[PDB]
Amino acid sequence: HMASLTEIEHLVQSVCKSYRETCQLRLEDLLRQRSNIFSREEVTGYQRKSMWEMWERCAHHLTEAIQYVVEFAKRLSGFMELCQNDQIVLLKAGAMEVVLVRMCRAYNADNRTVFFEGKYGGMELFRALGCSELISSIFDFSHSLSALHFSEDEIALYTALVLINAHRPGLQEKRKVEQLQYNLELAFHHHLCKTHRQSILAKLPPKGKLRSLCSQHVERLQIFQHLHPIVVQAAFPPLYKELF
Ligand SMILES: CN(C)C(=O)c1ccc2c(c1)c(Oc1c(Cl)cccc1C(F)(F)F)nn2-c1ccc(C(=O)O)cc1
Repeated sequence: HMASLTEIEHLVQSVCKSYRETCQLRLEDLLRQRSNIFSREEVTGYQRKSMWEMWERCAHHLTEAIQYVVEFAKRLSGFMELCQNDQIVLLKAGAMEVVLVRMCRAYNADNRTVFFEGKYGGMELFRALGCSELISSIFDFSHSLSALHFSEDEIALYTALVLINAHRPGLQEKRKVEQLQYNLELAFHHHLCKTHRQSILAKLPPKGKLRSLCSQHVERLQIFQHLHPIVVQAAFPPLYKELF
């Protein structure tokens, strides 16, 4: 009739562990390297690469980032304990939204640059892709998320919830997911209360804004994959087979 703290704390620690063990670079690396910016002629060299050459670097970086999120989902309590159809559903709808959220770590809102291939640069680095609106939309959204000053525990718990969402169309075991969700919600709210950050709940990006930016992103990557497929060693082949 009253909440159990030890279980909640165990869940928080476990999510935050899985998150740490499934990030490309640690937040410390990205933050120190902030002063390491692309020179004007390094910029130039990227701008003079062909559309398809930039696409394959970007697509590879993006696919690897989806793989890391797949890994994160497999390590979450109960996810592996859940039917294959449901796992695919959660990941098909969710993994790229998590990737887009993770980006805020690599983004510096001070000079509006991101870390790409060892150094920081603005959106002009990607000019050969001819994806101006989309890239600026991505930058805008990272800039929005930056103004929240997430900790890594916050990103961990929040991206866990972006993924574990019982409203995704086509789930079978819906009640199991609701339960994993509610537990994640108690874990997140607990942690935020501990750190005096509860007031960020109401400031999180509206759900519709994450969805739209993801739809736009994915629509674009699909056209590019049709026009110039990159070749991928699938880590979750039944998920992969549903999109490629
Ligand atoms: C559709 N959507 C809303 C998602 O959240 C979602 C989920 C998984 C995605 C992708 C997107 C996705 O996007 C890509 C990437 Cl990263 C690179 C080239 C093409 C695409 C895609 F065509 F949009 F699917 N790969 N991709 C992916 C990458 C690798 C594996 C694998 O190794 O098993 C599986 C899926």
